Amino acid sequence: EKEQLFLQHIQNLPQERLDAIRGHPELVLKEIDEFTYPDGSGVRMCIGDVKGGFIVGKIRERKPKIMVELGGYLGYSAILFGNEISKIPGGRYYSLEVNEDYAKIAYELVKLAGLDEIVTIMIGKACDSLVELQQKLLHFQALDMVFIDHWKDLYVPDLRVIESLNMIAPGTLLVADNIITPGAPEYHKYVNMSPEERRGYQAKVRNVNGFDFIGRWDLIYKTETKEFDAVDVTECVGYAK
Repeated sequence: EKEQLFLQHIQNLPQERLDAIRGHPELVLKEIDEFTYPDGSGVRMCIGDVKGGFIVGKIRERKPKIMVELGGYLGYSAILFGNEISKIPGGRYYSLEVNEDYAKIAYELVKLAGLDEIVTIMIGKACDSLVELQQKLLHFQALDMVFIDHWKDLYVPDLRVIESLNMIAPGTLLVADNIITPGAPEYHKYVNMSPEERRGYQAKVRNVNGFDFIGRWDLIYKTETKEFDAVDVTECVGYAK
């Protein structure tokens, strides 16, 4: 709706502006950042300068070959992080977006930014796309980096899907947005739980995504909260006894 207005804006840009920004990720991000709706508001879910720079720093430091985003909206994150992923040989970025309308817009922006061969947008429920992605990757076991910024109540349910799919291993980094506002106490709690506390959590809390996505309790997590507005930075550092 409101999102279609932004797409229309991009599509009705002068040929000279499209030519100037095509294939240039930072320039495309700037067009998204500078757009204003009739009511004066901006495009939602643009990643801020400092936080973006923080997550980019992590990508540059750890050089994930496979980065997955739970969420995606209109392509901002996929363009910012996918651009860094494009610097890494073999790098792929997967954006798992449930709203099909949004994903169609993010696709156009990702394409305009020149990131189409690197960035795949998977449409549908995150847990379904994770199952599909794992199976596709099998035909290497774990994800290198996961960016989590969709609906707060699916943070733990989807993480448990990833764990159950064995896509978390030592070296895997989880970066979860909006921990404080509004934000996501349950996820913050889960990744700070010991392996035994999570053993019991999993037996007690049914996963809404499906019963057999129980999770994996024997993963050792080390979590740090960065404030700017806060993100949880969780590294899998080992397996429990």
